[PDB]
Amino acid sequence: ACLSRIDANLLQYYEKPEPNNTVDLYVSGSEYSNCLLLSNSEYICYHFSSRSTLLTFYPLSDAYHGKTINIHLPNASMNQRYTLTIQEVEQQLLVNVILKDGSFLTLQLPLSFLFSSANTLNGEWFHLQNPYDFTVRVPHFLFYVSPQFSVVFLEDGGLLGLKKVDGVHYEPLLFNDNSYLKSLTRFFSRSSKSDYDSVISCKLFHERYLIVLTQNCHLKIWDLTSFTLIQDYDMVSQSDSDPSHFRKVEAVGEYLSLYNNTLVTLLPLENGLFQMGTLLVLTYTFQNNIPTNLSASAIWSIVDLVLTRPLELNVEASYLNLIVLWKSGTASKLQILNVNDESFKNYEWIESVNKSLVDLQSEHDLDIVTKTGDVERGFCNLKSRYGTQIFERAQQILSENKIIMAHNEDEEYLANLETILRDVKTAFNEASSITLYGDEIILVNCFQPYNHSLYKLNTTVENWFYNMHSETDGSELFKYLRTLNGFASTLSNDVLRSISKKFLDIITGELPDSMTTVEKFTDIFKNCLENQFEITNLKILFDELNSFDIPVVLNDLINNQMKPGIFWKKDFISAIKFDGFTSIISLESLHQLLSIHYRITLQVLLTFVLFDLDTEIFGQHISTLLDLHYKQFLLLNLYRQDKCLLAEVLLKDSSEFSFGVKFFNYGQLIAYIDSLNSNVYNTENSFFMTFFRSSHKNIRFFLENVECEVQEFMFAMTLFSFDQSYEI
Repeated sequence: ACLSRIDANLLQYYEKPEPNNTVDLYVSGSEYSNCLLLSNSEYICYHFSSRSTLLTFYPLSDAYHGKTINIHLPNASMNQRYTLTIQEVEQQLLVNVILKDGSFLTLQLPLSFLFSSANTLNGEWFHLQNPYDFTVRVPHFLFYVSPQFSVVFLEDGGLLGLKKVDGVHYEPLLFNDNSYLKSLTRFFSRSSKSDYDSVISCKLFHERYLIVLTQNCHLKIWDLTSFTLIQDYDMVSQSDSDPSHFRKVEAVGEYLSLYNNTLVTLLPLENGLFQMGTLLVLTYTFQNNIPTNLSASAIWSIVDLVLTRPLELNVEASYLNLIVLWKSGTASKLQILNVNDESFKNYEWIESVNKSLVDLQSEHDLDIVTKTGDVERGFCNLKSRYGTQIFERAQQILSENKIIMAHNEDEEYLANLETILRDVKTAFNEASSITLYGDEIILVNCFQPYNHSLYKLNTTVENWFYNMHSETDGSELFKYLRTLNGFASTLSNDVLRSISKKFLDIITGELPDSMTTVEKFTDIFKNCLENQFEITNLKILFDELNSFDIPVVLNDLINNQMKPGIFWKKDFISAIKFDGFTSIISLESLHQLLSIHYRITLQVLLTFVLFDLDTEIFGQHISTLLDLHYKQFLLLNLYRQDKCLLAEVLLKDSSEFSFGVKFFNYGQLIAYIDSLNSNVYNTENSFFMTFFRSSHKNIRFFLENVECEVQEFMFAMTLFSFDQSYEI
């Protein structure tokens, strides 16, 4: 797994789970969603509701303050989003929709209006029209070709053309079709409800050629200059012709995408065949069938795929990259197929983590930082973790099902909240489509508006974290970390927390500066670790530990991997305007990085308290580690205490980047996150304490912690906002 999941709820920083500026247009979103890039470098998001009666638009980078527009439809489209198109013509979002009754609706939404303050729209923003009689021959798939031309596909198998004459009116330009004549055979009827070989996927090539995939996996190719069938390939007769079962595709889906002149097709054989040939003159020419790597019966469905230029992966041998998004219920799966050479015979499947760190930690009880105790403490914890949209949706689902909080301390209630919050989140996050943000950034758009998931290329350390129980090989540092985790994972959360606390105490002076390091470690051991682990695992750890050249591995970990770089500014595109998307993606990414750092740092420190490692030789490292652990803890604490505030103080930290950042590739993003890491490990503390004062409970830990004349007064005013305060 070379990628990780960063979840972004665009409204997370704000209390209102809905933008104040919402406008409802009416014509006389949890079933489809996508992003589209416009002339102004902005991304517009859209959602088509469950019923296909509501279309919703909102600006990716300004979801809260920007305008979301709800367009209400008189009736549903004939066949969901498959009978809907959206393209930017000339400074306008042109939206066409064949509705159930047969009407062909046109929407014209000025680009200005999408980014304006206005709650009104002038002029003819919609046109109804009846060009063909769809009562007899029902269509199911609408494909945009040009501002004036686009074709319609029918359930019975026929294609209709639709040519725009003036600006509004459309007329049927029919294609020659003799496919129907197979009716003459005893094996097909015109009247039969089966037998239809309708189009399930379609792409436009070089403006002229229209490549269609049928339910029987035929690739037919139509020349729009001729309006004639040029090609007809049977995709299946190439590989092992299974007489047992080829699943004729029973719905429109994303079964092919082309890049330059290459073309991948998804054929169903246990839901596992990516054919890919080349187009050239028109001729399609096979190269190879690349199966899938999927088990647990193979019960994943394609959501979206996107063939594109290669990524920066751990294998330089690359020619093309296919991004693939599977789904199985509300669980998703993102993979990248890397093809090595121009022969499509050498390739490699690259997997990713399909749950975010925050979620994994919550599921697997690996969260040491989140404050425990009170029932309302858990309330703040969950509220802050999930965001208002989800938290309130969950509290909505509770009262509907008649689950009502008995008293302040109803633990039986909170228990229920945990589950509903998790489910609501999971639902909201159901995957719908892929967007290539920037040049190469893999973005997934979810069923619930304002919910997106970015898939982020892992750094070295992140790869180690996300592949402990895997990496066959690995460097010395990896093996070392794996063995440290091998021991630390046997300890319980309470023990680990008490140890973390003690490491804070060394910095705070609660473990007096008067003590020697050996004495503080002895204190820690006796109070926290003695009798709290299996001696067998200690022996295992000691043995494994003796294979490593510790000073070298620790050197590489501290001075290369974890302690980030001095920058001479390495182009983190300065944002002119606040970009809420990059803001939350940055903060979540930072949080993942520092959480991983935290766990590593704590495991190493642990090894320093357990074994007789010369407290003088490693004195530097130990103090660096205790310095780093501490900073880690602080940040992570602030993160779950008040994300909005953390973001605000962390972006008003960098002067030239006060408003935010833009990143168009994975290198720029990684470099920015690292940059913030540097900020954390190195003026910040003061700016943030100041902004804060102008998170009450945390600053106690962090006025006992982070304070250790100025710190004294801070402790006073903080402890006042009483005996301790007055005394100090």
